[PDB]
Amino acid sequence: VHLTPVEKSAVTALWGKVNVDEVGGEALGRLLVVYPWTQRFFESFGDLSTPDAVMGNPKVKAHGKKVLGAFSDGLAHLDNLKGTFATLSELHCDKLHVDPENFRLLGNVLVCVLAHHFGKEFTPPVQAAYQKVVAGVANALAHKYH
Amino acid sequence: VHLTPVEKSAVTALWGKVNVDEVGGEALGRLLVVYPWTQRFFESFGDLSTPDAVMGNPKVKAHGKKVLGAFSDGLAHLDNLKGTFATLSELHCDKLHVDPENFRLLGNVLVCVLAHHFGKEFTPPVQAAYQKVVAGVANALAHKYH
Amino acid sequence: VLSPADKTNVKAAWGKVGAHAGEYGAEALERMFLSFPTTKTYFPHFDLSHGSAQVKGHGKKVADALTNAVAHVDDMPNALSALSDLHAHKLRVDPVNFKLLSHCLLVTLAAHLPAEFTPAVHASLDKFLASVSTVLTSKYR
Amino acid sequence: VLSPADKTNVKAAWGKVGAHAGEYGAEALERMFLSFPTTKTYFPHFDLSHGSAQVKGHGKKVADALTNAVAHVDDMPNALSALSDLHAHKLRVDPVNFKLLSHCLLVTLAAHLPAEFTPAVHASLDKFLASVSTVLTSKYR
Ligand code: HEM
Ligand code: HEM
Ligand code: HEM
Ligand code: HEM
Repeated sequence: VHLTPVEKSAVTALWGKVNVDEVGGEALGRLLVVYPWTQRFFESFGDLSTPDAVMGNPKVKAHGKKVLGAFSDGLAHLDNLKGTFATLSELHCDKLHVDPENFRLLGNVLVCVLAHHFGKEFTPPVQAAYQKVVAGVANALAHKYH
Repeated sequence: VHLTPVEKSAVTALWGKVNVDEVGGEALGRLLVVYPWTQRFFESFGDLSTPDAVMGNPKVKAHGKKVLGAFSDGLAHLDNLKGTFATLSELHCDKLHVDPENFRLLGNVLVCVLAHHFGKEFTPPVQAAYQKVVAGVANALAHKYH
Repeated sequence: VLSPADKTNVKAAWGKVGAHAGEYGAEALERMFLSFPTTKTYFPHFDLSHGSAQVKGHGKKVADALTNAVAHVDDMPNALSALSDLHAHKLRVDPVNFKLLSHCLLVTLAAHLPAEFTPAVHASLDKFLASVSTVLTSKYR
Repeated sequence: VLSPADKTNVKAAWGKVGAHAGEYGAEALERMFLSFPTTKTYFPHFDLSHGSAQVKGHGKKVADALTNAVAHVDDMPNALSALSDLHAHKLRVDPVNFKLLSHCLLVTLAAHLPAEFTPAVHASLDKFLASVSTVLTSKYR
């Protein structure tokens, strides 16, 4: 996808404020809480019986950190998301067989998490810029299905 | 997408048997009957009040013929669907703003129409080959959104 | 919500399918596994090859659940309650997958019902399978 | 189907939103139009610019429909029946679009409810908006 300079500005400015040790875990956790079927892919993560257990689960936090790292890598290569996500696409599609709709869902949860954290700062135009980004990452991660 | 020689064989063999003046209209008609909201984009087509009216509507049949032509063009360029569909993508996405989910829906209706017409000849492996094709056309037609 | 005409159309397709329903359920599963490979992840312990007695047996189960839904069409939520619990709670079946199987079920009926599968009946069947799917994903907790 | 805990969570978010509900409905629409441009096709006669009195007025209407649904949560099908007819029959609103607005409504609540928008309440709100959406697309004929 192609972001305009204003959208790239909106995205980059906000991202520099993100706590990269926490936001990933918050997004992954909520994905598992809000869309329970996604828990199917994390049988080894332990206690996921309640929202509190999921959010405080050390493995969820650690894994979310890895997911966020990937979004950061994409934010750094917005004009080549496909190349950036090629390896993760093989993993999520060819090996894990995660339905691509869940890539869209995680991106949207991330958007909800950013809105929660930044409040009024996460304006409608800023959200729009971020939707282009998560749509881009989701499409890149799903390339192997195409 | 990439079809194997066996899948390309399954597809090409069946397609040569398709009546190209009728199958498009049947698919478009059913799309309008089964997914009524799609009628929103065809206000100028006239009587679409009943299934029979839709199926017998001359404009639906004529337009379906154009849609089928495009699928034929894609079947002829399976390794370059994006280039083949670039112009239609601008039209359906940038100008018409049709949600891409409907591209998937039309492809699936086409699959239902082919199954209806060929019966037992439209085997599970043959259907699988066709799903790769309509998924490919839908993804190509949606490229402008990506 | 299913209309009187939809209920009539579905009952009629059901009648025409007749005793083949079980075989057709298996065919729809096979079409789903070949067409949408991601769905195979839910059946790791099944031999999914053509002719598999496991797929054959399961097809009959799917068919029976669908006929139970048409026989209690005015109250599918209740009739399909236990199955909803199983697919959501225990199996964690991704909601997108119900659309995939519903499409394969439609394709199977179309390949077996030349006269029945009219545009109107096609629409009724689609609504019915969508209704069934809505119930089977209503238990997400 | 909404659980007792979900109904409680939704009612509580509703209470916290309070008299801002109307303004928030407008904000959610604005976010939807900017984020998902295809949705703008349904409002050709609306000025969709920021500050538009039309978007402001419509946001209040959307908000009122949602509060009517939460106030009659045990029977939304009935409460939202007229709106379902309008969106499906007259407007021909593509079902995919309900997911887009529901997401923008969640985003709006999240940007306005620091303490309320916990993972559990987020899940309850998502279920509620999904329930509302199911009713509003149930009238496809
Ligand atoms: C927005 C899309 C997503 C991104 C950017 C993403 C990113 C990542 C990253 C960076 C890893 C670690 C790979 C490594 O250790 O080398 C990974 C692993 C994994 N992801 Fe995701 N992911 C996404 C969505 C999903 C979804 C939606 C699911 C399932 C509901 C999923 C399930 C997994 C699992 C099961 C692993 C562990 C793989 C393993 O270690 O064997 N991912 N993901
Ligand atoms: C599988 C995807 C589809 C293909 C291959 C396709 C193909 C075509 C073709 C070849 C044309 C004629 C263009 C011309 O006259 O030069 C066209 C036009 C059009 N299509 Fe599609 N189409 C698809 C899906 C859709 C869907 C799902 C909708 C709406 C529900 C839609 C709405 C229209 C309309 C409104 C026009 C008329 C445009 C105009 O003449 O101004 N199309 N399409
Ligand atoms: C029209 C929709 C569907 C119907 C009517 C249906 C019905 C059934 C029935 C009757 C059973 C047996 C229940 C029991 O043994 O108590 C079952 C089990 C199961 N279903 Fe479905 N199902 C549907 C869709 C799906 C989908 C979409 C998936 C996954 C892609 C799925 C995956 C499974 C699995 C994995 C089992 C358990 C298999 C086993 O261990 O024996 N079902 N289903
Ligand atoms: C949470 C879901 C939604 C709710 C609660 C909702 C509610 C409403 C309400 C209360 C009205 C006014 C009804 C009247 O005047 O009698 C309305 C009208 C309308 N809605 Fe929605 N709606 C929803 C989703 C959508 C979506 C997703 C679209 C399209 C993308 C849409 C498009 C429209 C349009 C175009 C009108 C008529 C506008 C006009 O001409 O004034 N709605 N909606």
